[PDB]
Amino acid sequence: VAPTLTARLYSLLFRRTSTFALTIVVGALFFERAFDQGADAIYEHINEGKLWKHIKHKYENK
Amino acid sequence: TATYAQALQSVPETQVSQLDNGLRVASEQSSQPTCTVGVWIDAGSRYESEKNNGAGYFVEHLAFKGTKNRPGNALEKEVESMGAHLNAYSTREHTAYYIKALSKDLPKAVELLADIVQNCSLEDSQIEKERDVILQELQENDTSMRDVVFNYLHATAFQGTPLAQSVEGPSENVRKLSRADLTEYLSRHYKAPRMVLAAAGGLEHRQLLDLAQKHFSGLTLSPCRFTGSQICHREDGLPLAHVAIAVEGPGWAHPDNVALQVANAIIGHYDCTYGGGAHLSSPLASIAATNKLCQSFQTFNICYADTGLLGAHFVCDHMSIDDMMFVLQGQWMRLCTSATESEVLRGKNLLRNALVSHLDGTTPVCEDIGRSLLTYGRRIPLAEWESRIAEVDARVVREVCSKYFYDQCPAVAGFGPIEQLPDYNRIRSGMFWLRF
Amino acid sequence: SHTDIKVPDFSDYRRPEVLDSTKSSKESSEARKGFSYLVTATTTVGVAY
Amino acid sequence: RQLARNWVPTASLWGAVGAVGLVWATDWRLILDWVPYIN
Repeated sequence: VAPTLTARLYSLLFRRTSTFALTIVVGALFFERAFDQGADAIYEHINEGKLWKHIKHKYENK
Repeated sequence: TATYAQALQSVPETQVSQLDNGLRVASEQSSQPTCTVGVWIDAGSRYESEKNNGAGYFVEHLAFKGTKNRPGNALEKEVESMGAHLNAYSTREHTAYYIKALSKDLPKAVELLADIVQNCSLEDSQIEKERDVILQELQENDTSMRDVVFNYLHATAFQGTPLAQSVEGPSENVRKLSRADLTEYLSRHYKAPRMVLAAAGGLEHRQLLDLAQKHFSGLTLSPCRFTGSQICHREDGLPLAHVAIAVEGPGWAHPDNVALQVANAIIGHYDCTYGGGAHLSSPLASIAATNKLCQSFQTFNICYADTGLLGAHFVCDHMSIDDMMFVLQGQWMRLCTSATESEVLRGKNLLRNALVSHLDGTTPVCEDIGRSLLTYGRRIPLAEWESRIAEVDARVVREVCSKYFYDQCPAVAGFGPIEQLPDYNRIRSGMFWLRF
Repeated sequence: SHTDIKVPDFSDYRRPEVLDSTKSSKESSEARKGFSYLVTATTTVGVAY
Repeated sequence: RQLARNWVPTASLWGAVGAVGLVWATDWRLILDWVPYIN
Protein backbone atom coordinates (compact mmCIF):
# COMPACT_ATOMS: atom_id res chain seq x y z
CA VAL A 1 0.00 0.00 0.00
CA ALA A 2 1.28 3.45 -0.88
CA PRO A 3 0.40 6.74 0.83
CA THR A 4 -2.31 8.68 -0.93
CA LEU A 5 -1.17 12.10 -2.11
CA THR A 6 -2.41 13.73 1.10
CA ALA A 7 -0.18 11.63 3.37
CA ARG A 8 2.62 12.47 0.97
CA LEU A 9 1.60 16.07 0.41
CA TYR A 10 1.11 16.75 4.11
CA SER A 11 4.54 15.33 4.85
CA LEU A 12 5.65 17.20 1.75
CA LEU A 13 4.13 20.65 2.19
CA PHE A 14 1.45 21.36 4.79
CA ARG A 15 3.76 20.24 7.57
CA ARG A 16 6.45 22.84 6.90
CA THR A 17 4.73 26.21 7.14
CA SER A 18 6.44 27.95 4.21
CA THR A 19 6.19 24.89 1.98
CA PHE A 20 2.54 24.80 2.88
CA ALA A 21 2.19 28.48 2.09
CA LEU A 22 4.52 28.21 -0.87
CA THR A 23 2.41 26.21 -3.31
CA ILE A 24 -0.55 28.26 -2.14
CA VAL A 25 1.31 31.30 -3.45
CA VAL A 26 2.23 29.28 -6.52
CA GLY A 27 -1.14 27.84 -7.46
CA ALA A 28 -2.95 31.11 -8.09
CA LEU A 29 -0.54 32.25 -10.81
CA PHE A 30 -1.16 29.55 -13.39
CA PHE A 31 -4.68 29.34 -11.98
CA GLU A 32 -5.83 32.84 -12.85
CA ARG A 33 -3.92 32.63 -16.12
CA ALA A 34 -5.82 29.43 -16.78
CA PHE A 35 -8.87 30.76 -14.99
CA ASP A 36 -9.13 34.10 -16.79
CA GLN A 37 -8.76 32.34 -20.12
CA GLY A 38 -11.08 29.38 -19.67
CA ALA A 39 -14.01 31.33 -18.29
CA ASP A 40 -14.05 34.02 -20.98
CA ALA A 41 -15.32 31.62 -23.63
CA ILE A 42 -18.23 30.68 -21.37
CA TYR A 43 -19.16 34.34 -21.44
CA GLU A 44 -18.09 34.64 -25.05
CA HIS A 45 -19.32 31.30 -26.41
CA ILE A 46 -22.73 32.56 -25.36
CA ASN A 47 -22.12 36.03 -26.77
CA GLU A 48 -21.65 35.59 -30.49
CA GLY A 49 -21.92 37.89 -33.47
CA LYS A 50 -23.16 40.68 -31.22
CA LEU A 51 -19.66 42.07 -30.60
CA TRP A 52 -17.09 43.44 -33.03
CA LYS A 53 -14.81 40.67 -31.93
CA HIS A 54 -17.29 38.72 -34.00
CA ILE A 55 -18.94 41.65 -35.76
CA LYS A 56 -16.01 43.69 -36.98
CA HIS A 57 -14.83 40.66 -38.93
CA LYS A 58 -17.40 41.98 -41.41
CA TYR A 59 -15.38 45.17 -41.86
CA GLU A 60 -11.94 44.81 -40.29
CA ASN A 61 -8.76 44.99 -42.24
CA LYS A 62 -11.23 46.75 -44.50
CA THR B 1 40.50 -0.68 39.49
CA ALA B 2 37.51 1.37 38.35
CA THR B 3 37.19 3.36 35.15
CA TYR B 4 33.82 4.25 33.67
CA ALA B 5 35.15 2.64 30.50
CA GLN B 6 36.40 -0.42 32.38
CA ALA B 7 33.47 -0.54 34.79
CA LEU B 8 31.16 -1.53 31.92
CA GLN B 9 33.27 -4.63 31.47
CA SER B 10 33.24 -6.11 34.97
CA VAL B 11 29.67 -7.24 35.65
CA PRO B 12 27.95 -10.36 36.91
CA GLU B 13 25.67 -11.07 33.98
CA THR B 14 22.02 -12.01 33.98
CA GLN B 15 21.39 -15.76 33.77
CA VAL B 16 18.95 -17.65 31.57
CA SER B 17 17.22 -20.90 32.47
CA GLN B 18 13.99 -22.48 31.31
CA LEU B 19 11.49 -24.80 32.90
CA ASP B 20 9.34 -27.22 30.95
CA ASN B 21 5.93 -25.67 31.64
CA GLY B 22 7.07 -22.19 30.59
CA LEU B 23 8.56 -20.63 33.73
CA ARG B 24 11.83 -18.79 33.18
CA VAL B 25 14.75 -18.76 35.59
CA ALA B 26 17.48 -16.15 35.82
CA SER B 27 19.98 -14.77 38.31
CA GLU B 28 23.00 -12.62 39.15
CA GLN B 29 25.56 -12.81 41.95
CA SER B 30 26.03 -9.87 44.33
CA SER B 31 28.60 -11.71 46.51
CA GLN B 32 26.17 -10.74 49.19
CA PRO B 33 24.66 -12.38 52.28
CA THR B 34 21.28 -10.99 51.17
CA CYS B 35 19.19 -11.57 48.08
CA THR B 36 16.04 -10.12 46.54
CA VAL B 37 13.71 -12.79 45.17
CA GLY B 38 10.76 -11.71 43.13
CA VAL B 39 8.03 -12.83 40.77
CA TRP B 40 6.67 -10.77 37.89
CA ILE B 41 3.32 -11.30 36.17
CA ASP B 42 2.31 -9.82 32.83
CA ALA B 43 -1.39 -10.23 33.50
CA GLY B 44 -2.69 -6.78 32.69
CA SER B 45 -5.75 -4.84 33.64
CA ARG B 46 -6.33 -4.70 29.90
CA TYR B 47 -6.72 -8.48 29.87
CA GLU B 48 -9.52 -8.48 32.45
CA SER B 49 -13.05 -7.82 31.29
CA GLU B 50 -15.00 -4.84 32.57
CA LYS B 51 -16.61 -6.95 35.28
CA ASN B 52 -13.21 -8.47 36.04
CA ASN B 53 -11.75 -5.03 36.72
CA GLY B 54 -10.18 -4.41 40.11
CA ALA B 55 -10.11 -8.15 40.77
CA GLY B 56 -6.36 -8.75 40.74
CA TYR B 57 -6.01 -5.68 42.89
CA PHE B 58 -8.57 -7.16 45.26
CA VAL B 59 -6.80 -10.46 44.63
CA GLU B 60 -3.33 -9.10 45.36
CA HIS B 61 -4.62 -8.26 48.80
CA LEU B 62 -5.91 -11.78 49.20
CA ALA B 63 -2.55 -13.45 48.69
CA PHE B 64 -0.99 -12.82 52.08
CA LYS B 65 -4.28 -13.27 53.91
CA GLY B 66 -3.18 -16.91 54.05
CA THR B 67 -2.92 -19.42 51.26
CA LYS B 68 -4.40 -22.78 50.38
CA ASN B 69 -1.77 -24.72 52.30
CA ARG B 70 -0.99 -22.05 54.89
CA PRO B 71 -3.98 -20.23 56.39
CA GLY B 72 -4.10 -16.58 57.47
CA ASN B 73 -1.28 -14.95 59.45
CA ALA B 74 0.65 -18.07 60.18
CA LEU B 75 2.28 -16.94 56.96
CA GLU B 76 3.56 -13.56 58.12
CA LYS B 77 4.91 -14.82 61.44
CA GLU B 78 7.34 -17.16 59.69
CA VAL B 79 8.69 -14.48 57.36
CA GLU B 80 8.72 -12.30 60.45
CA SER B 81 10.24 -15.13 62.49
CA MET B 82 12.84 -15.13 59.75
CA GLY B 83 12.87 -11.33 59.90
CA ALA B 84 12.41 -10.84 56.17
CA HIS B 85 10.63 -7.87 54.66
CA LEU B 86 7.76 -8.79 52.38
CA ASN B 87 6.00 -6.70 49.79
CA ALA B 88 4.07 -6.76 46.53
CA TYR B 89 2.56 -4.29 44.11
CA SER B 90 0.36 -3.87 41.04
CA THR B 91 0.22 -1.90 37.79
CA ARG B 92 -2.23 -1.83 34.89
CA GLU B 93 0.01 -4.25 33.02
CA HIS B 94 2.02 -5.84 35.75
CA THR B 95 1.74 -7.28 39.23
CA ALA B 96 4.68 -7.97 41.50
CA TYR B 97 5.59 -10.37 44.30
CA TYR B 98 8.98 -10.13 45.94
CA ILE B 99 11.01 -10.39 49.13
CA LYS B 100 14.29 -9.01 50.43
CA ALA B 101 16.11 -11.74 52.29
CA LEU B 102 19.43 -13.27 53.19
CA SER B 103 20.81 -15.97 50.94
CA LYS B 104 20.50 -18.37 53.88
CA ASP B 105 16.74 -18.72 54.18
CA LEU B 106 16.37 -18.78 50.39
CA PRO B 107 15.14 -22.42 50.21
CA LYS B 108 11.86 -21.90 52.06
CA ALA B 109 11.33 -18.60 50.25
CA VAL B 110 10.62 -20.14 46.86
CA GLU B 111 8.57 -22.97 48.32
CA LEU B 112 6.80 -20.34 50.39
CA LEU B 113 6.50 -17.97 47.45
CA ALA B 114 5.63 -20.82 45.09
CA ASP B 115 2.64 -22.07 47.08
CA ILE B 116 0.87 -18.74 47.12
CA VAL B 117 1.71 -17.93 43.49
CA GLN B 118 -1.24 -20.10 42.45
CA ASN B 119 -2.54 -22.17 45.37
CA CYS B 120 -4.68 -19.72 47.32
CA SER B 121 -6.99 -20.04 50.28
CA LEU B 122 -10.28 -18.72 48.94
CA GLU B 123 -12.65 -17.83 51.75
CA ASP B 124 -15.37 -15.24 52.06
CA SER B 125 -13.94 -14.36 55.46
CA GLN B 126 -11.77 -11.86 53.64
CA ILE B 127 -14.07 -11.10 50.70
CA GLU B 128 -16.20 -8.76 52.76
CA LYS B 129 -13.35 -7.51 54.94
CA GLU B 130 -11.27 -6.48 51.93
CA ARG B 131 -14.34 -5.18 50.09
CA ASP B 132 -15.08 -2.96 53.06
CA VAL B 133 -11.39 -2.15 53.41
CA ILE B 134 -11.33 -1.43 49.70
CA LEU B 135 -14.56 0.56 49.78
CA GLN B 136 -12.83 2.38 52.61
CA GLU B 137 -9.83 2.99 50.37
CA LEU B 138 -11.72 3.72 47.15
CA GLN B 139 -13.49 6.58 48.86
CA GLU B 140 -10.27 7.64 50.59
CA ASN B 141 -8.22 7.54 47.38
CA ASP B 142 -9.93 10.81 46.37
CA THR B 143 -7.50 12.71 48.61
CA SER B 144 -4.49 13.07 46.26
CA MET B 145 -5.27 15.07 43.14
CA ARG B 146 -2.20 13.49 41.61
CA ASP B 147 -3.42 9.91 41.36
CA VAL B 148 -6.76 11.46 40.50
CA VAL B 149 -5.79 13.22 37.31
CA PHE B 150 -3.95 10.28 35.70
CA ASN B 151 -6.82 7.94 35.04
CA TYR B 152 -8.72 10.73 33.33
CA LEU B 153 -5.90 10.95 30.85
CA HIS B 154 -6.00 7.25 29.99
CA ALA B 155 -9.76 7.31 29.41
CA THR B 156 -9.16 10.44 27.41
CA ALA B 157 -7.30 8.80 24.52
CA PHE B 158 -7.57 5.13 25.39
CA GLN B 159 -11.33 5.05 25.63
CA GLY B 160 -12.48 2.07 23.64
CA THR B 161 -9.84 -0.32 25.00
CA PRO B 162 -9.41 -1.83 28.46
CA LEU B 163 -6.06 -0.06 28.72
CA ALA B 164 -7.66 3.15 29.96
CA GLN B 165 -9.68 1.59 32.77
CA SER B 166 -8.99 1.92 36.48
CA VAL B 167 -6.72 -0.58 38.11
CA GLU B 168 -9.17 -0.75 40.98
CA GLY B 169 -12.18 -0.52 38.69
CA PRO B 170 -15.72 0.58 39.48
CA SER B 171 -16.85 0.78 43.09
CA GLU B 172 -19.71 -1.51 42.17
CA ASN B 173 -17.81 -4.64 41.10
CA VAL B 174 -15.98 -4.16 44.40
CA ARG B 175 -19.32 -5.12 45.91
CA LYS B 176 -20.36 -7.36 43.04
CA LEU B 177 -17.45 -9.80 42.86
CA SER B 178 -17.71 -13.52 43.50
CA ARG B 179 -14.49 -15.43 43.94
CA ALA B 180 -15.50 -17.65 41.04
CA ASP B 181 -14.33 -14.94 38.62
CA LEU B 182 -11.26 -14.70 40.81
CA THR B 183 -10.50 -18.40 40.51
CA GLU B 184 -11.47 -18.06 36.86
CA TYR B 185 -9.10 -15.16 36.39
CA LEU B 186 -6.74 -17.00 38.70
CA SER B 187 -7.24 -19.85 36.27
CA ARG B 188 -6.59 -18.19 32.94
CA HIS B 189 -3.67 -15.84 33.28
CA TYR B 190 -1.43 -17.47 35.91
CA LYS B 191 -0.10 -20.24 33.70
CA ALA B 192 3.19 -19.63 31.93
CA PRO B 193 4.57 -17.92 29.67
CA ARG B 194 2.71 -15.32 31.68
CA MET B 195 4.84 -16.29 34.65
CA VAL B 196 8.37 -14.89 34.97
CA LEU B 197 10.77 -15.70 37.81
CA ALA B 198 14.07 -14.20 38.91
CA ALA B 199 16.08 -13.12 41.96
CA ALA B 200 19.33 -11.34 42.74
CA GLY B 201 21.85 -11.34 45.55
CA GLY B 202 24.88 -13.41 46.45
CA LEU B 203 23.25 -16.24 44.49
CA GLU B 204 25.03 -17.88 41.64
CA HIS B 205 22.75 -19.49 39.09
CA ARG B 206 23.21 -23.20 39.59
CA GLN B 207 22.71 -23.17 43.35
CA LEU B 208 19.47 -21.46 42.37
CA LEU B 209 18.54 -23.86 39.59
CA ASP B 210 18.88 -26.91 41.83
CA LEU B 211 16.52 -25.40 44.41
CA ALA B 212 14.46 -23.87 41.64
CA GLN B 213 13.19 -27.15 42.89
CA LYS B 214 10.31 -28.99 41.41
CA HIS B 215 7.14 -27.18 42.20
CA PHE B 216 5.28 -25.68 39.22
CA SER B 217 4.47 -22.75 37.02
CA GLY B 218 1.79 -23.11 34.39
CA LEU B 219 0.26 -24.86 31.42
CA THR B 220 -4.43 -11.52 24.01
CA LEU B 221 -3.80 -7.81 23.53
CA SER B 222 -5.01 -5.27 20.99
CA PRO B 223 -3.88 -1.91 19.58
CA CYS B 224 -5.34 0.73 21.84
CA ARG B 225 -7.00 3.80 20.43
CA PHE B 226 -5.18 7.12 20.65
CA THR B 227 -7.73 9.88 20.86
CA GLY B 228 -7.17 13.62 20.61
CA SER B 229 -9.61 15.03 23.14
CA GLN B 230 -9.95 16.82 26.46
CA ILE B 231 -11.24 16.28 29.96
CA CYS B 232 -12.22 19.09 32.32
CA HIS B 233 -13.53 18.72 35.88
CA ARG B 234 -13.99 22.26 37.16
CA GLU B 235 -13.98 22.68 40.92
CA ASP B 236 -13.20 26.01 42.55
CA GLY B 237 -12.61 25.05 46.18
CA LEU B 238 -9.03 23.81 46.25
CA PRO B 239 -5.98 26.11 46.12
CA LEU B 240 -4.24 24.64 43.10
CA ALA B 241 -4.92 22.70 39.92
CA HIS B 242 -2.84 19.71 38.98
CA VAL B 243 -2.41 19.89 35.24
CA ALA B 244 -0.40 17.65 32.94
CA ILE B 245 -0.35 17.19 29.17
CA ALA B 246 0.52 14.29 26.91
CA VAL B 247 0.69 12.72 23.46
CA GLU B 248 0.92 9.05 22.57
CA GLY B 249 4.23 7.38 21.80
CA PRO B 250 5.98 4.23 20.64
CA GLY B 251 5.99 0.80 22.24
CA TRP B 252 8.50 -0.68 24.67
CA ALA B 253 10.93 -2.11 22.19
CA HIS B 254 12.09 0.34 19.57
CA PRO B 255 15.21 2.42 18.87
CA ASP B 256 13.18 5.57 19.39
CA ASN B 257 12.61 4.29 22.92
CA VAL B 258 16.16 5.46 23.49
CA ALA B 259 15.99 8.98 22.03
CA LEU B 260 12.96 9.83 24.10
CA GLN B 261 14.95 9.20 27.27
CA VAL B 262 17.20 12.13 26.43
CA ALA B 263 14.27 14.14 25.13
CA ASN B 264 12.98 14.71 28.67
CA ALA B 265 16.55 15.07 29.88
CA ILE B 266 16.49 18.37 28.01
CA ILE B 267 13.64 20.17 29.77
CA GLY B 268 14.64 19.37 33.30
CA HIS B 269 12.11 20.03 36.02
CA TYR B 270 11.45 22.60 38.74
CA ASP B 271 9.57 22.54 42.05
CA CYS B 272 9.22 24.88 45.01
CA THR B 273 12.01 23.80 47.33
CA TYR B 274 14.76 22.86 44.90
CA GLY B 275 17.89 24.82 45.64
CA GLY B 276 17.83 25.73 41.97
CA GLY B 277 17.47 29.50 41.95
CA ALA B 278 17.32 31.67 38.84
CA HIS B 279 20.69 30.50 37.50
CA LEU B 280 19.48 27.12 36.26
CA SER B 281 20.30 26.15 32.68
CA SER B 282 16.93 24.64 31.73
CA PRO B 283 14.82 27.45 30.22
CA LEU B 284 11.56 26.77 32.07
CA ALA B 285 13.12 25.56 35.30
CA SER B 286 14.61 29.05 35.65
CA ILE B 287 11.83 31.12 34.08
CA ALA B 288 8.73 29.30 35.27
CA ALA B 289 10.34 29.63 38.69
CA THR B 290 11.39 33.25 38.06
CA ASN B 291 7.81 34.49 38.30
CA LYS B 292 6.95 31.19 40.02
CA LEU B 293 4.75 30.47 37.05
CA CYS B 294 4.71 27.03 38.66
CA GLN B 295 4.93 25.80 42.20
CA SER B 296 6.26 22.58 40.69
CA PHE B 297 6.52 20.60 37.53
CA GLN B 298 8.07 17.45 36.17
CA THR B 299 7.86 15.26 33.10
CA PHE B 300 6.88 11.65 32.51
CA ASN B 301 7.80 8.98 30.02
CA ILE B 302 6.20 5.53 29.83
CA CYS B 303 6.23 3.21 26.83
CA TYR B 304 3.73 0.37 26.72
CA ALA B 305 3.92 -2.73 24.53
CA ASP B 306 2.39 -1.10 21.47
CA THR B 307 2.06 2.34 23.05
CA GLY B 308 3.98 5.10 24.80
CA LEU B 309 3.31 8.31 26.66
CA LEU B 310 5.09 11.66 26.55
CA GLY B 311 4.51 14.78 28.54
CA ALA B 312 4.93 16.85 31.66
CA HIS B 313 3.01 17.29 34.89
CA PHE B 314 2.90 20.66 36.58
CA VAL B 315 1.46 22.64 39.44
CA CYS B 316 0.88 26.37 39.67
CA ASP B 317 -1.49 28.95 41.03
CA HIS B 318 -4.58 29.48 38.97
CA MET B 319 -4.46 33.12 37.92
CA SER B 320 -1.18 32.51 36.14
CA ILE B 321 -1.91 29.04 34.72
CA ASP B 322 -1.95 30.44 31.20
CA ASP B 323 1.74 31.17 31.51
CA MET B 324 3.08 27.63 31.83
CA MET B 325 1.02 26.43 28.90
CA PHE B 326 2.26 29.23 26.70
CA VAL B 327 5.80 28.80 27.81
CA LEU B 328 5.85 25.01 27.96
CA GLN B 329 5.15 24.46 24.28
CA GLY B 330 8.10 26.21 22.67
CA GLN B 331 10.47 24.23 24.85
CA TRP B 332 9.25 21.46 22.62
CA MET B 333 9.04 23.52 19.49
CA ARG B 334 12.38 25.33 19.60
CA LEU B 335 13.92 21.88 19.91
CA CYS B 336 12.15 20.80 16.75
CA THR B 337 14.12 23.31 14.69
CA SER B 338 16.98 25.12 16.33
CA ALA B 339 18.31 22.50 18.71
CA THR B 340 21.91 22.07 19.71
CA GLU B 341 24.57 19.49 20.48
CA SER B 342 26.16 20.87 23.62
CA GLU B 343 22.84 21.34 25.40
CA VAL B 344 22.38 17.60 25.01
CA LEU B 345 25.76 16.74 26.48
CA ARG B 346 24.60 17.37 30.01
CA GLY B 347 21.42 15.46 29.22
CA LYS B 348 23.52 12.93 27.39
CA ASN B 349 25.60 13.04 30.56
CA LEU B 350 22.57 13.08 32.83
CA LEU B 351 20.91 9.99 31.43
CA ARG B 352 24.32 8.40 31.70
CA ASN B 353 24.46 9.75 35.24
CA ALA B 354 20.87 8.60 35.66
CA LEU B 355 21.03 4.94 34.71
CA VAL B 356 24.31 4.34 36.53
CA SER B 357 22.95 5.56 39.85
CA HIS B 358 19.93 3.31 39.31
CA LEU B 359 21.96 0.25 40.28
CA ASP B 360 22.55 0.72 44.03
CA GLY B 361 21.15 -1.85 46.42
CA THR B 362 20.04 -5.44 45.96
CA THR B 363 16.39 -5.03 45.03
CA PRO B 364 16.53 -2.56 42.09
CA VAL B 365 18.43 -4.99 39.89
CA CYS B 366 15.86 -7.64 40.79
CA GLU B 367 12.99 -5.43 39.64
CA ASP B 368 14.79 -4.54 36.42
CA ILE B 369 15.08 -8.18 35.42
CA GLY B 370 11.34 -8.75 35.60
CA ARG B 371 10.25 -5.88 33.41
CA SER B 372 13.22 -6.45 31.12
CA LEU B 373 12.09 -10.03 30.61
CA LEU B 374 8.52 -8.86 30.14
CA THR B 375 9.80 -6.06 27.94
CA TYR B 376 12.97 -6.83 26.01
CA GLY B 377 13.32 -10.30 27.43
CA ARG B 378 16.79 -11.28 28.57
CA ARG B 379 18.33 -7.99 27.53
CA ILE B 380 20.58 -6.15 29.96
CA PRO B 381 22.50 -4.16 27.27
CA LEU B 382 24.52 -2.51 30.03
CA ALA B 383 27.52 -1.08 28.22
CA GLU B 384 25.41 -1.21 25.08
CA TRP B 385 23.21 1.44 26.68
CA GLU B 386 26.07 3.88 26.35
CA SER B 387 26.41 2.67 22.79
CA ARG B 388 22.68 3.20 22.48
CA ILE B 389 23.45 6.58 24.03
CA ALA B 390 26.49 7.25 21.86
CA GLU B 391 24.03 6.86 18.98
CA VAL B 392 22.56 10.22 19.83
CA ASP B 393 23.13 13.20 17.55
CA ALA B 394 21.75 16.69 17.12
CA ARG B 395 20.27 15.57 13.82
CA VAL B 396 19.16 12.33 15.47
CA VAL B 397 17.15 14.39 17.94
CA ARG B 398 15.80 16.88 15.42
CA GLU B 399 14.74 13.83 13.47
CA VAL B 400 12.91 12.30 16.45
CA CYS B 401 10.73 15.18 17.66
CA SER B 402 9.90 15.80 14.03
CA LYS B 403 7.79 12.66 14.31
CA TYR B 404 5.71 12.98 17.42
CA PHE B 405 5.27 16.67 18.16
CA TYR B 406 5.23 19.20 15.38
CA ASP B 407 1.57 19.68 14.48
CA GLN B 408 0.10 16.72 16.32
CA CYS B 409 -3.12 16.06 18.26
CA PRO B 410 -2.65 16.26 22.04
CA ALA B 411 -5.12 15.30 24.74
CA VAL B 412 -5.97 17.47 27.77
CA ALA B 413 -6.09 16.32 31.39
CA GLY B 414 -7.15 18.87 33.99
CA PHE B 415 -8.77 19.28 37.38
CA GLY B 416 -10.25 22.27 39.18
CA PRO B 417 -9.68 25.19 39.36
CA ILE B 418 -9.22 24.62 35.65
CA GLU B 419 -11.05 27.80 35.01
CA GLN B 420 -8.53 29.92 33.16
CA LEU B 421 -7.12 26.99 31.18
CA PRO B 422 -6.75 28.11 27.58
CA ASP B 423 -9.36 26.50 25.42
CA TYR B 424 -8.57 23.45 23.32
CA ASN B 425 -8.38 24.94 19.83
CA ARG B 426 -5.70 27.32 20.97
CA ILE B 427 -3.52 24.45 22.16
CA ARG B 428 -3.96 22.72 18.82
CA SER B 429 -3.16 25.77 16.74
CA GLY B 430 -0.68 26.41 19.53
CA MET B 431 1.24 23.20 19.08
CA PHE B 432 2.73 23.89 15.66
CA TRP B 433 4.45 27.20 15.24
CA LEU B 434 3.64 29.52 12.40
CA ARG B 435 7.44 29.96 12.75
CA PHE B 436 6.38 32.22 15.59
CA SER C 1 -14.75 7.37 44.06
CA HIS C 2 -16.56 7.93 40.79
CA THR C 3 -13.82 6.86 38.33
CA ASP C 4 -16.67 5.78 36.03
CA ILE C 5 -17.09 8.75 33.75
CA LYS C 6 -17.17 8.53 29.96
CA VAL C 7 -19.31 9.35 26.97
CA PRO C 8 -20.51 6.17 25.25
CA ASP C 9 -19.42 7.20 21.81
CA PHE C 10 -19.22 10.17 19.50
CA SER C 11 -19.62 7.88 16.49
CA ASP C 12 -22.25 9.84 14.55
CA TYR C 13 -19.87 12.71 15.02
CA ARG C 14 -16.86 10.46 14.49
CA ARG C 15 -15.57 9.30 11.17
CA PRO C 16 -14.56 6.15 9.31
CA GLU C 17 -10.81 5.93 9.70
CA VAL C 18 -11.06 6.22 13.48
CA LEU C 19 -14.15 4.01 13.62
CA ASP C 20 -12.12 1.22 15.23
CA SER C 21 -10.66 1.40 18.75
CA THR C 22 -8.20 -1.37 17.83
CA LYS C 23 -6.61 0.74 15.06
CA SER C 24 -3.68 3.08 15.58
CA SER C 25 -4.38 6.75 14.98
CA LYS C 26 -0.87 7.07 13.58
CA GLU C 27 -2.23 5.04 10.70
CA SER C 28 -4.91 7.43 9.54
CA SER C 29 -3.38 10.55 11.02
CA GLU C 30 -1.09 11.46 8.14
CA ALA C 31 -3.54 11.38 5.24
CA ARG C 32 -6.62 12.01 7.38
CA LYS C 33 -5.36 15.22 8.93
CA GLY C 34 -3.89 16.54 5.71
CA PHE C 35 -7.42 16.41 4.37
CA SER C 36 -8.24 18.93 7.09
CA TYR C 37 -5.53 21.47 6.29
CA LEU C 38 -6.30 20.85 2.64
CA VAL C 39 -9.37 23.01 3.09
CA THR C 40 -7.19 25.79 4.49
CA ALA C 41 -4.90 26.27 1.51
CA THR C 42 -7.24 26.06 -1.48
CA THR C 43 -9.73 28.39 0.15
CA THR C 44 -7.00 31.02 0.32
CA VAL C 45 -6.51 30.87 -3.45
CA GLY C 46 -9.59 32.83 -4.51
CA VAL C 47 -8.70 35.35 -1.80
CA ALA C 48 -5.64 36.30 -3.81
CA TYR C 49 -7.51 36.28 -7.11
CA ARG D 1 27.71 30.53 18.08
CA GLN D 2 26.38 30.00 15.52
CA LEU D 3 24.40 26.90 14.72
CA ALA D 4 22.28 28.28 11.92
CA ARG D 5 19.86 25.51 11.34
CA ASN D 6 16.95 24.69 8.99
CA TRP D 7 16.08 28.26 9.86
CA VAL D 8 18.73 29.14 7.30
CA PRO D 9 16.92 26.97 4.72
CA THR D 10 13.67 28.09 6.31
CA ALA D 11 14.88 31.65 5.84
CA SER D 12 16.01 30.55 2.40
CA LEU D 13 12.44 29.36 1.90
CA TRP D 14 10.72 32.50 3.19
CA GLY D 15 11.99 35.24 0.92
CA ALA D 16 11.67 33.04 -2.13
CA VAL D 17 7.92 33.11 -1.72
CA GLY D 18 6.99 36.78 -1.79
CA ALA D 19 9.65 37.33 -4.40
CA VAL D 20 7.06 35.63 -6.56
CA GLY D 21 4.50 37.96 -5.03
CA LEU D 22 6.03 41.03 -6.62
CA VAL D 23 6.25 39.17 -9.91
CA TRP D 24 2.75 37.96 -9.20
CA ALA D 25 1.78 41.38 -7.88
CA THR D 26 2.01 44.11 -10.52
CA ASP D 27 5.64 45.26 -10.51
CA TRP D 28 7.45 42.39 -12.22
CA ARG D 29 8.60 41.56 -15.75
CA LEU D 30 7.36 39.46 -18.68
CA ILE D 31 8.75 35.92 -18.56
CA LEU D 32 8.65 33.44 -21.45
CA ASP D 33 4.88 33.14 -21.77
CA TRP D 34 5.38 29.86 -19.88
CA VAL D 35 1.74 28.67 -19.76
CA PRO D 36 -0.74 31.03 -21.43
CA TYR D 37 0.37 34.62 -21.93
CA ILE D 38 -1.61 36.75 -24.28
CA ASN D 39 0.34 38.94 -26.64
